[PDB]
Amino acid sequence: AMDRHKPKSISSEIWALSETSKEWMSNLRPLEARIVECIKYTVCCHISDMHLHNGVPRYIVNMWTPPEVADQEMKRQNLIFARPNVPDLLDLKERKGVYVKVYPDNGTPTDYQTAENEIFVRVSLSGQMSPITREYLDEVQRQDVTNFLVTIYNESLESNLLERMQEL
Repeated sequence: AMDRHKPKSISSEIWALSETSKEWMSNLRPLEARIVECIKYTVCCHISDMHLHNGVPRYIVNMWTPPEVADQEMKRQNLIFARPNVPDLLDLKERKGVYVKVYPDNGTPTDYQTAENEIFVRVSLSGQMSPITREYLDEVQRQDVTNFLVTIYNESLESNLLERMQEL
């Protein structure tokens, strides 16, 4: 139904997959929230894309999977966490749970305390990365994530979309 509103920079399949999520639907600004949620997903895909550890994908992406499935994954890997929300990714190399946060943001996100087995990737819409994020992500990951963010940021400046997302 909202298809006319999909940014060019979001893939059709990610946009379609986002219909399985009630999160953006619960927001008072649902289109803006849906775009941000798709940005978050896309960032998870760039972090994980073709990155291997011991010959197989380094990461398990839990975002947009059922929490009971993510729990199966966490139990099978013995990577267990105690937040209400499950990590967005499991990093099987570092043995960490990864949470991704997107800041509609002129500015660089600030790092705040996490548990020892957690990493919080914190990125702005304008392509900025928190200090802990920049250190955690490798050069290829930083490039892939930032090039995507800058692409959608620059698309959003061509309409009222960036301003609207800043109104989240």
